[PDB]
Amino acid sequence: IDQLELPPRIYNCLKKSNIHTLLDLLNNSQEDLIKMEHFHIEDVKKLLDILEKK
Amino acid sequence: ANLVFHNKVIDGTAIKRLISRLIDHFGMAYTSHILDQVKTLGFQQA
Amino acid sequence: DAGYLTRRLVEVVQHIVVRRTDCGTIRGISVSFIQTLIGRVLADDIYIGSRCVAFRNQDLGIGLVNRFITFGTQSISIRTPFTCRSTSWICRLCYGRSPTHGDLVELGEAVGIIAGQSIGEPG
Amino acid sequence: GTGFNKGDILFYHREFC
Amino acid sequence: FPLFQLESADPDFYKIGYVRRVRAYGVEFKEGPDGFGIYASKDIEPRRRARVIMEIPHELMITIRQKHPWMFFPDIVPIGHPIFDIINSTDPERDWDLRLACLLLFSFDREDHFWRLYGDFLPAADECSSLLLATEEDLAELQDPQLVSTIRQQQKRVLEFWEKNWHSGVPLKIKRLAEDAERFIWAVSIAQTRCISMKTRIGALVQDLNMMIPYADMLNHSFEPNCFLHWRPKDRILEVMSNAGQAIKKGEEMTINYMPGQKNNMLMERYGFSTPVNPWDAIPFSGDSRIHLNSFLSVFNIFGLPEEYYHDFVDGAVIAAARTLPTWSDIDLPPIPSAERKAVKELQDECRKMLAEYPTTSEQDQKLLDSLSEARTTFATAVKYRMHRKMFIGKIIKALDIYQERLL
Amino acid sequence: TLQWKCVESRRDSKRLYYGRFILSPLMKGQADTIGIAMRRALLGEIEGTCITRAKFENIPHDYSNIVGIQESVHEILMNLNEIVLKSNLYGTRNALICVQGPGYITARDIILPPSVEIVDNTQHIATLTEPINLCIGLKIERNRGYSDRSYPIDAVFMPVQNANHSIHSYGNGNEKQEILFIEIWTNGSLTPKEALHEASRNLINLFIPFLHVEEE
Amino acid sequence: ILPRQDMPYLQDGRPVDMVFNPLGVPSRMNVGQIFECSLGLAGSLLDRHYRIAPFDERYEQEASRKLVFSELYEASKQTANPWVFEPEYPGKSRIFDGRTGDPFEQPVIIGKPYILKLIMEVWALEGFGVAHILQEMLTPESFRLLVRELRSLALELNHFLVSEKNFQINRKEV
Amino acid sequence: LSLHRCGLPREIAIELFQTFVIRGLIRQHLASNIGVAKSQIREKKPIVWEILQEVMQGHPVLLNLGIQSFQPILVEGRTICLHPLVMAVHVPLSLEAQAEARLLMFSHMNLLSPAIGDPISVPTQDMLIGLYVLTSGTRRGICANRYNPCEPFFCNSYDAIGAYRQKRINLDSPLWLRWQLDQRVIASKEVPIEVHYESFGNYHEIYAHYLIVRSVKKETLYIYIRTTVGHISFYREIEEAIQGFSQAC
Amino acid sequence: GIQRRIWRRRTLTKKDDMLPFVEEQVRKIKEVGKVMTMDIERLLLSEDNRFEFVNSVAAEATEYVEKNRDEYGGTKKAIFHVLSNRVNDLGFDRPEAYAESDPYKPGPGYLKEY
Amino acid sequence: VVDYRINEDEFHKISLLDCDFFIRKPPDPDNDVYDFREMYVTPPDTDIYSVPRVLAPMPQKYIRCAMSDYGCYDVTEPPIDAPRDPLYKSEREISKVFLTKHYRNRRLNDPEFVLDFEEIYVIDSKTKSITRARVLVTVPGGRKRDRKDDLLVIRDNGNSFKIIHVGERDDPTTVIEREEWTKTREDMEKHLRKLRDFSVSNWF
Ligand SMILES: Nc1ncnc2c1ncn2[C@@H]1O[C@H](CSCC[C@H](N)C(=O)O)[C@@H](O)[C@H]1O
Ligand SMILES: [Zn+2]
Repeated sequence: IDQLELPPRIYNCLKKSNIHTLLDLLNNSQEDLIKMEHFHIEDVKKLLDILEKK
Repeated sequence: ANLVFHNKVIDGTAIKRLISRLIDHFGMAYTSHILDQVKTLGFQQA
Repeated sequence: DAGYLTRRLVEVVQHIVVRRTDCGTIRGISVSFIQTLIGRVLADDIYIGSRCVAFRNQDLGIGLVNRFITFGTQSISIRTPFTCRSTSWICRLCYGRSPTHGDLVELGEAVGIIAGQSIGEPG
Repeated sequence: GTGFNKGDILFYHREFC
Repeated sequence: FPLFQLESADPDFYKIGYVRRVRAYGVEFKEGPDGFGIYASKDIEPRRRARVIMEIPHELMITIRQKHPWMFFPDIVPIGHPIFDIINSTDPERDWDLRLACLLLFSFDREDHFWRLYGDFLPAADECSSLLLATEEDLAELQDPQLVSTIRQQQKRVLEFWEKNWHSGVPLKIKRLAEDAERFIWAVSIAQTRCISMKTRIGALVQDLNMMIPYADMLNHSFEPNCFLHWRPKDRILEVMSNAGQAIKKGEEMTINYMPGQKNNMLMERYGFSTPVNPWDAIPFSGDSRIHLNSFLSVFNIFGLPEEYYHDFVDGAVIAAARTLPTWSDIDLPPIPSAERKAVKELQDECRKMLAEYPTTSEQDQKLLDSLSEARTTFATAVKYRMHRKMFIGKIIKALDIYQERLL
Repeated sequence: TLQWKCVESRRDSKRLYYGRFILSPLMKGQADTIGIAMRRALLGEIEGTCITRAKFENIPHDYSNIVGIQESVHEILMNLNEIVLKSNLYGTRNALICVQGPGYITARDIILPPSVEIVDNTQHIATLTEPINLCIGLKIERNRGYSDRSYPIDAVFMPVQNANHSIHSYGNGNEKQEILFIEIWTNGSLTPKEALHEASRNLINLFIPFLHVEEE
Repeated sequence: ILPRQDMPYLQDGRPVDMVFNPLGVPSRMNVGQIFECSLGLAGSLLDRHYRIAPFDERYEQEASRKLVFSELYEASKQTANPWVFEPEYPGKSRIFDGRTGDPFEQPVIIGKPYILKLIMEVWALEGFGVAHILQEMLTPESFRLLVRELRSLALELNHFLVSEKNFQINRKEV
Repeated sequence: LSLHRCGLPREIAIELFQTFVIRGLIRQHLASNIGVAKSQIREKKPIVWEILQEVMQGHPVLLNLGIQSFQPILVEGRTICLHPLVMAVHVPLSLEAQAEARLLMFSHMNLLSPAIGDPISVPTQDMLIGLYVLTSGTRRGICANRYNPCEPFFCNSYDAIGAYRQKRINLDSPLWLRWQLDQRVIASKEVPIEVHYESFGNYHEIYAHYLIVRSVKKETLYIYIRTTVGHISFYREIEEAIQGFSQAC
Repeated sequence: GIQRRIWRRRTLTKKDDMLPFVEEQVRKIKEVGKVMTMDIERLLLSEDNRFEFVNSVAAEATEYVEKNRDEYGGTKKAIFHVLSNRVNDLGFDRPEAYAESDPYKPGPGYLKEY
Repeated sequence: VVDYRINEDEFHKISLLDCDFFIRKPPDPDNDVYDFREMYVTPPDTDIYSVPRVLAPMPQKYIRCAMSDYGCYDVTEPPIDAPRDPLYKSEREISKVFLTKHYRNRRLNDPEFVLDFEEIYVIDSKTKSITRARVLVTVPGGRKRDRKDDLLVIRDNGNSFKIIHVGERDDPTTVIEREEWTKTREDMEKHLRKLRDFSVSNWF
């Protein structure tokens, strides 16, 4: 995930949850990411769009 | 598990009574595993 | 001396097997101590006043026997190996509960050989 | 113990079509 | 990738049983406006044998012997308690519900009894559908004089029992059970609508029992149930078993047959409900016109013997129609189509003559039920009862029309 | 070659971490010596962080119960004894609880010194009924397990809740080979894998001094 | 058989060679092994052997106890091994677990004794009701041979099966 | 060993299960026929022992309550290994005999003797002293204090056991345990030794073995048990045995 | 009763006072085969006579061997297959014939030593 | 025995092991006001009322009191008859009930609420009687003192009552160990008495 152009706040949340690679991020659903603190619904679309663009 | 808390001493007749109550309450498969664990505990403490 | 007695005890009852559920006997043994009652099957109803506290063909547990002691239960009629309608076999109700399994004794149990061992072994 | 108590029509009759 | 892709009952409802060895497998208790129910929480796949759905320990039940003498299993009434004298004064045949009601009220008064907790999930006096709670105006909506008179006798019998045994001179331990007649009437209503009668073996004693079984009295009735009750004598557990080989989908309601072979008027008298697909409901025909039983059964694919009719539009009402319609049969004599049309026409006229006896129709009753806002539970039950009978008679007219045409 | 791997991991809750680890291949008799040394290091040689003293400010009249607080003074001390902390502190520092009034006082309300962190924010401390101000000063220490109106708190320093080892032996003819398993339970202030690493380093630091030489 | 580092070891660091169950002594009532092991330890540390005629109590009461305790103390004093004679509990000493290094809670008697190296079933099965196991463990030649021996006494033993279906009698080939 | 298991040497097991080892070799094509399968057994080919473990699994044997059924496991050495609560060895051949051995003669459905219904496998000898020493609590009275008197508190049982592992307390040193269950402590049915009643409404009831804190203002009820880690260890062992079996089944 | 629909949710409205280190033990229970011991007792609770249960299991086991001879006698035992099937018929989940293997075996030729 | 049956909702119902004790309850939001002029005693769970024995002068006007019970736990292991019968049974057996007067009849939620330990009434289950406790005050200050500082100590089966200062509070361990030391000291001397050299020996 370090090589994805994620915002720093999003990056810290994923690392805090021990999500390190692209495959780890993919296997997480959209409800799981909301369970993480400081990561909300408004952050899903911008994260999906980066993965949509990738 | 609603086991009573013994707090005085466990001698030969006390453990025999407990096993019989465990058999009647939990059945023989549970008590057989309990016996193995209690047996191990007794050897280790001795 | 213990082995010779055990062989004779097993021999005299080796043929006794639980072969029927209920021989349909009417007689029972009257009793007026707790260990000789646990597991027995009742041969008649027991009343405290107008209330039936234990029914015919109901097996006696520890709770029921303590109730008979607490109240004025003078006579209890139970089914024993002495009441069964046969000497070549016994039924489930006249034998009563199994010691090794907690329930009523199962059909096909060789209870004669079990009785022979249970007396010979502590010799 | 365990020994107690002894232990073609509709074929070749289809529519020709 | 995974990144790019009826309310549940009170959680304490199952927990109070669960801490006392109640187990539910693949089902969940859900609550709606019409009451509690048991639904498959997942796809219950078929097996070679019946699957265990629920296990209810004996010690959480309230049971009494069906036949005299009255013994309680487990025995909760102390020796010498005056409640036994009240139970012992009942009619052995008719007053089984009074005996269970006395036990039920007595159980609520005991601090350690499970039904002290479980009683809070029982329907209240304004929520139980039993006709014992129905007012005289609710009985006016039944449009069935025979059922109304039966209910009035039931209410009279229940009330007179309370007045006789709960007078002013009784002890306080008796007064506090049923302080008012409505409290005792409610208890009898719970007893009638929730009692499960089974033959059980407890230890070495085999006997018939009237049983109040928690979490199993939440199963609704169906004449094509996907579950059945099974007593396990060895550990004294009531099993709810799904039918062997039958697949049950997620969300499907788990049901048992309360009363095999019983008509809706019997379901109304006992449980205060009726079904439009009751396969045993009957309609009084004159018998002047008869249809061909074999043709009617084969047209709708109804197979089996008359007492075990089943369907391979067709539902329990058509099966009931086969059993209640006037029929003839002459081994293998075929029916003349023109003579069968006269019978079908005459049977439909008699069916419409009976629909014209009701002031309203089935769909008018259905819209009345939707328009209700302050209706008692028994009022809606009374309307559903007469509406179901109209739906049954209307189903017969449709079935006869289909049968008359499929006979060509 | 000798290698280690984590075969099982689980997080039952915020304060219950489990981990199982494997070390293979080992020669006969080596697994027992490693398992014994690692277990002793895991249980008393790893430093944990705990609250060791509490001081109720505002002069609460030195009674066994406080007006507005549901729990007695002793119950508050027992609750403070159960709060799991982690830190890198050297020496001793002070924390502080300052709550305005009614509601639930939890570990979330503790003001922490720089390196100190809280593991379970929902851990309960006190229930306040009246809108009284409660001011409790805390003493926070980092210690090994084997090591003024302020109430002492008898803390047990054990970030590793439990540890066990077992040995499997395999053979093909005369060639023997044993495998070491190590199970670690932590209270969430440290992962089982991190506890494995610190126990190894602490053991190594204990035996380095025997290799020390002196200036001449 | 345990590695030497797993055995319990003494306060001089030496692991023991054998561990005997102490519960065997009171039931068998052979206290003489307790005297011998203590005196054997003293002799090894003192470079002495002892040849003692039986019934030394004829000289005085507790003659064996005096001999053993005095020799244990002399061994402890001469070799500077205080664990050999503990005034609190003579003959016993605290020893350590080789696995953990922790001492065992109570003092343990240690010594150097001289150790030598040396050179109804049918009814039970019927009681269990295992009829097919019993048949396997019995198997017929036992009965066929019985018939012939009875034939030598002008007796015939025929086995007949009566069919429950058609009531026809079959003579088994015995 | 478990109660239902026993250990057999290779030399004994290979003779008892030779027919099954031969079939296993032929079934998995490691031996062409019967004659070849015998030579590999004769020559101690290492593939034989892999097959022997497979065929022994799930196949009980009878050892001669004088005769019982156990599940055999291969052990190192040359001796038969039996569990402490227990020479002819019989291998059932037919499926009828194997069913009877597993379902009727195993050492866990016969826990009660038929004579009076007593348990058979009660711990004895070294097992019994270990429990006795473990549950022999603290010294009391004149054996605990030299003079007439005119202890640690643990939040949970795991902290008390952890302090014992760190050599902070002894096995029989008294302690107070915060109790968050119902009052299930077997004790003498006695009234409190002393009641300390504060003027603000809280009162402490001091019994011989536990302390109960109550109030006339709140509904609080706090229980502290005076026990030892030995009593805690014995209670935990049985409780964790019950919980472990439930989770595994 | 019927109010529009709005309805009274039933709750406990009453107090019921009746309302972590076993990983090594749980894994050992499965290793020694104690799980099937509890399953056998579970099946015998549904049986009136334990001797006919033994006969029925043996009869079903004989049918398995005739149907598929080569699949039994090694890692999969027919009697163990029958017991696991009958537990699964009740709706519970068990591995087939209770067969499990060591995942930490250091390759072929190595036997775990007890 | 009285000829009538009282209305039990006009009374405090106090349940003990061997009796139910009834004291008239004047209406009050806190339900802690007692009218001792009318009292009854009954066998447990019965409605046959009789006058209890009164062993001390009773209050004549209404007083506010806090109630606490005195007794023991009967933790047994009952026989296991039915399947899943409990392994233990834990019940509370109440032998005495203490009624402690609120100082100046203040309410529980009063910020100046304290208990008046000088006026305590004891209900005894064994004798079906009610009496006033005899209290010994050791706190310096006499009748006019800070009631917030005093501690009530109850011993001897609820028969000895002593008011001490809260700073003289004994550790619960000390209370337990005092009882054990006294009992074992007497038992040891009784054991040693039969040795014929007892009269020429010392305790140490
Ligand atoms: N098939 C059905 N249709 C309508 N009502 C039913 C029904 N089956 C059961 N009921 C209702 O459920 C009651 C039986 S007790 C069944 C559970 C109940 N619904 C409850 O919440 O407690 C009956 O009184 C009846 O009114
Ligand atoms: Zn008989």
